[PDB]
Amino acid sequence: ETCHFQAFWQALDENMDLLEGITGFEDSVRKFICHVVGITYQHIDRWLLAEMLGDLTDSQLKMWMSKYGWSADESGQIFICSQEESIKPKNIVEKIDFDSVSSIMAS
Amino acid sequence: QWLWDIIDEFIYQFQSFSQYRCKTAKKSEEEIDFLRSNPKIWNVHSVLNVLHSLVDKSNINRQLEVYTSGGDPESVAGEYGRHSLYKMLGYFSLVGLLRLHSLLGDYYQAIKVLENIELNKKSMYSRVPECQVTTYYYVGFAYLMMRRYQDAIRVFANILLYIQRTKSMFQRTTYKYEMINKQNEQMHALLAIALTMYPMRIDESIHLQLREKYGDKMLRMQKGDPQVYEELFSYSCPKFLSPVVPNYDSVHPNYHKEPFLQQLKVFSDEVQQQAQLSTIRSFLKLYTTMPVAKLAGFLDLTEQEFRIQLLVFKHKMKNLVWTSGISALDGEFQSASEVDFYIDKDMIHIADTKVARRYGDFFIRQIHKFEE
Amino acid sequence: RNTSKQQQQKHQYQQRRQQENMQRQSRGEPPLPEEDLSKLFKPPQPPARMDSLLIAGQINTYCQNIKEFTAQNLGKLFMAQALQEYNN
Amino acid sequence: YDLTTRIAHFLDRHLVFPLLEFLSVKEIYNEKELLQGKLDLLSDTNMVDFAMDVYKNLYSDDIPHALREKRTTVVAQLKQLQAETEPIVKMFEDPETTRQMQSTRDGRMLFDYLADKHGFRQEYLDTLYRYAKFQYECGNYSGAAEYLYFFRVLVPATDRNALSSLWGKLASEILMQNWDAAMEDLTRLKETIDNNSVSSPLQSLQQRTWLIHWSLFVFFNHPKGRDNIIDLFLYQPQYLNAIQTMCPHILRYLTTAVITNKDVRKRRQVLKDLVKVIQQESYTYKDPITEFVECLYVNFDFDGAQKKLRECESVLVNDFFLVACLEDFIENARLFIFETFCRIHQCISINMLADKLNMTPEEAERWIVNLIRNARLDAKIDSKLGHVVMGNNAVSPYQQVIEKTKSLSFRSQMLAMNI
Amino acid sequence: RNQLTAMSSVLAKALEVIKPAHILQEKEEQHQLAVTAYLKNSRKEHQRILARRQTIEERKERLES
Amino acid sequence: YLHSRWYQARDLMLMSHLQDNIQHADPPVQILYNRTMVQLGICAFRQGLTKDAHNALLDIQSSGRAKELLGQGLLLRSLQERNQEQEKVERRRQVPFHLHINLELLECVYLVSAMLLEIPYMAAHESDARRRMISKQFHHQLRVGERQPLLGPPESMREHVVAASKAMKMGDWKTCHSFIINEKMNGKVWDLFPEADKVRTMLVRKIQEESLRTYLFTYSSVYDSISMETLSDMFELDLPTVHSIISKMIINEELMASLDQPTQTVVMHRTEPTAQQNLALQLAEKLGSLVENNERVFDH
Repeated sequence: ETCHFQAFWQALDENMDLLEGITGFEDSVRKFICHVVGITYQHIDRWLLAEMLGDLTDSQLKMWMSKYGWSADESGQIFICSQEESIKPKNIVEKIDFDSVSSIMAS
Repeated sequence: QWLWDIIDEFIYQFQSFSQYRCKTAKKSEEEIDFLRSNPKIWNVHSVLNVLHSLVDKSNINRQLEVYTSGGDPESVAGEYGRHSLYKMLGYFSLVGLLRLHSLLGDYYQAIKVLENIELNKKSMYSRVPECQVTTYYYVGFAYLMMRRYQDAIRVFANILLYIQRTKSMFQRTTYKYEMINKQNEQMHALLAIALTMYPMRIDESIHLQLREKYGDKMLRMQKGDPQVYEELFSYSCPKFLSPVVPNYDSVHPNYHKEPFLQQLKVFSDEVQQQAQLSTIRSFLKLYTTMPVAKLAGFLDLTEQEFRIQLLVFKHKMKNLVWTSGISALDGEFQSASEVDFYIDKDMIHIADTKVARRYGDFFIRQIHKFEE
Repeated sequence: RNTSKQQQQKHQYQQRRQQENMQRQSRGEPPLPEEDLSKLFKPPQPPARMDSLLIAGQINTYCQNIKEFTAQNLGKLFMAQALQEYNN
Repeated sequence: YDLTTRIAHFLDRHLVFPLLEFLSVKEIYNEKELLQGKLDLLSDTNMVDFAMDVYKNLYSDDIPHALREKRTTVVAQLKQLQAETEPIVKMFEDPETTRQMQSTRDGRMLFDYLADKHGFRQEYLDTLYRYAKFQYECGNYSGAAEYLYFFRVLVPATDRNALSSLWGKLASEILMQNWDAAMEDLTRLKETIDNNSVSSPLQSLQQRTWLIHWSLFVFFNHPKGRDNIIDLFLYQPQYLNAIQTMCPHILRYLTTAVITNKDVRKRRQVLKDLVKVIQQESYTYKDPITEFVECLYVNFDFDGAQKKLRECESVLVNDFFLVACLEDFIENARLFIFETFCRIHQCISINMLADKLNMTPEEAERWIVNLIRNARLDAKIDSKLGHVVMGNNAVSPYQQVIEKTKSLSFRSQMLAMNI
Repeated sequence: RNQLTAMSSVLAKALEVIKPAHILQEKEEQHQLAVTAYLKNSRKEHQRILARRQTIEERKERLES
Repeated sequence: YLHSRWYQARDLMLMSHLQDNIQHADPPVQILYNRTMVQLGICAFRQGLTKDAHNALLDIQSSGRAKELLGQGLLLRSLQERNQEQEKVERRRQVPFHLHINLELLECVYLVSAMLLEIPYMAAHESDARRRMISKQFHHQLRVGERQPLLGPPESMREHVVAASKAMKMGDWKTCHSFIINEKMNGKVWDLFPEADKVRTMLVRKIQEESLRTYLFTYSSVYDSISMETLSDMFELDLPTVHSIISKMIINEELMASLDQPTQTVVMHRTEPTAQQNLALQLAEKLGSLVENNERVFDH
């Protein structure tokens, strides 16, 4: 909840039976981490993505990276979202007030 | 003696009224159209349903504090009274909304929130102003419990401002009007602490000498306090659950205490986590774009000694507050800074000044109609 | 506003001090008058109801509100026409 | 002011035990040396501060004064003079006098323990009165005076003897460094000045000066003493008129003790009611280092001011006076002038601050970030020109007027619609 | 300035149409026919209105006085 | 005040507190109070402090009876001045000609001091900072010469003040200096004190400061931005004085103007014609709510 994924991976009881028996827990936790990355990073480092998702080797890292369609980028990053895409401010680009305001002010 | 005994007298009346209500009101149009045609007053019916909910809630809290495990009140209220009144037809008028408003207010106090998707979808009747205010009061608390600060503040602002075009009159507010207004204010202040810098939209609902007082507290809380959080927590938890009434302090009972201890923990852990995020949200986005030295000055601001700065900076950024691009090659961190705007409220104010003059024109003309 | 304040300072402010004083004096003398009680209360020039100024005032403020309304109506349609011509 | 007309006939005819003479022909920082001389006379000889006076610049002439009192500690003054090699041949008073004092303490000490043990009310007062002469005659014997003043203090002629005893215990234990006793009599003195005594002109003035002497030097919580002294007798920067006022120095400490313990909102009143009142107008043209701080602040200069304040730091860091909070004063002087400057500013280059104060531009940037971090400055920082830019030009005042005018009147009409 | 955009938009379009436009001339010839149709009926009513109005004028003199 | 230094006169007056004494100390001591009060205002003017000079003559210049104090009273000149039999005692107490003060000079000192304060004050207020008007101050004394449609060249002392007010309203500072300085050499009124050039220099600087002040108040109605070199050269002033004038104006009327002292540039953008009408209407509406709530406090 406080987004300390690296601390979560380092503090998890590996041999607990109950953790194994939750069908699809492992993909679901990584999907949450990838969702936080996909909203909030335009580009991410390759080591940084592996660090966040719990020590994924570059074979496993593809099974996560290509699961969200994410591209390779130069020296030596991963492309997640464009800078133009992750802005789009709803505020200020407004003042359509006049047709509504003139109608209620008409008489 | 006396106080508990009055609760039983009310329970005996409410159970008897429920037995009558469960019995008649699926056939009795003979009883009902005799009630529709004969009188020349109507407002009493709205008052009795609201008054019963307030008295029942006052009665339930006292029983629940004294008997803290395994006793009747929640099930007997839930299964028989609240579910039967929820599941039968609404009397034609806003009476079905009034029964739903108690059910929602009981559901809110038992913290069993989810069913608002069902409740809203069955509430397709016209929101005549009082039933708008009641609906907004519960919806603002539901958004607050959902942790939707942006949505909760708009709903709370409407009922705190109180310009909802209510016309009551006939004691319907009632007996807690001041307390209900402060209950909205208290949550609105908590929401303002989370959201500010961005509003710009507190001036409508909270008058300046309270914008001043919560502003001192908000700036101090995100710089050092402890005591503002302690003050904010102690006033707020008192108003968050809406328990209506306490009992009476003494050495001998535990009971109420077990009550209070459960309430304090549940609000504490969530508000503590949210308060830490509010402090992270404190530092201004002074420029969009940071090369390594500016990032290092942000790390120095963030934490020191030494070990582990950048690691916790990843977590602090990814709580919600920073959406950004990184270049490994150029060494530059690239972010946006969020923006907001003003001269919004005035467009609403021009409509309601027109209503305010018109309501006064109506009042003088209504008085004048008695001296014709 | 000055006319209303002048009548208020005669209606309320004089009478308030006269009752303040009359309550201090206490206000009934049994063997003979009542000399200063007889002196107390005589009308100032407005004791109430300067309607000849007030009603004529209100008719003029109503005329002023009509001028505000016609000026606002001119502004509503000028703003609409100015916005309508530019954006195509 | 009433008490000022009391001063007006008298004209600096103060009663001080050293009379007028203080350590002559002094070199460095003459206003500080002049201040030390008026303070030495008004504190009835300091003593301790003589060593401080010599430490800043080498003077021989404490020896001067230091030879002429014995009740600091006879052995200490005798060792001070024989270290110098002053060939006095006049040290014969003390073995006779001290031997009478030894017989006097022990022949009081036997009664001391009997009077405590018996507890008899006449006997305790008689033993106290028999004591009171001795502790007035020699307080060196300091703890013996403190034991006596712990209990009763008062003797038949109450006011003069109690008030002189409080000043003497406060003065002795400030010199001996017993702070708790000094803190006790700082407190006991400000309680005692209410009633008062006859209050013949000079007495009230000497009481004001004694309050300044204990409050001035800073040991523990002196900002509370700053609060107690200013609103006591109603807000003055020097507390005397009649042109010769020069204490000089208290306003410097007082301003810092507002700035580091309170909001500066608040320095607007200090500027009118302490700085521009005629007692400070008299003091300012007797202290150019104080004058530069106030005159640069009230005229809002950007680059004559900051250099002159940095020039003043160089003199102030070589002030050997007791004050405790020295760099606290200097650092918040740098912040307060910057905060005053930034109130109406458009821009500041980070470099142009740095060259001016002799600091590195990154240190200057992080210092400006600390103003922003504390909310002592609204800003944006340009990342690529290295300039901090301010913008508080507040477009649209109308709404916050509209808030108040229609909230009161509309709800007042709603209150009317019920009878 | 105030009203100028509306006035210039109406006046330029009106000048362009009024100065030489055949559709406006055709509208006017149709309008002139309608005016003549009204006027040709109106002369019949003027004759009748003379008798009504002379009767009214004489007895308005006496009734109002 | 006259032969020593103006701190000592202020110190001694603020020590002494003789208000209670002058009531109970007879007409000759009251005449001495008036003699010293005139001299305190003249010495305040000789140090250039316009407020202190204006306040020190306030008791005198709110009184129409100053002519009587010097024995120059007539037995009809309002309606009260009687009887002659008492006046025979009064004219045998007040006063030798060599002990006179000139009242006509005193009026000029008070009016020039008030004019320098109140012309920026009216210019700031009626360009829409209107919030502190004082009913019966310099405006009233100006009013009797302001409303004269026939008043062109002056011969009289009051006509000079009206001419100086006409110059100060236009704002040409060299023109304002010329009217005040030349006509007081021509009238034998500069000659009187060997501090004449010191006082002229002080008045010259006050006219330079308050002409710059009125220039900024009027032209902030159109100014987006202002360079500070032009202000220094055009008002014939040093940059410390110009920075000092502008910063105090922004800081103590609390103006939303961004001053750059390093780049010598002021940015503001306060415009407008409509905004001024909006502020005037909002003041008029505020005086509606204030009266609306005054009527309630009369009622209850």
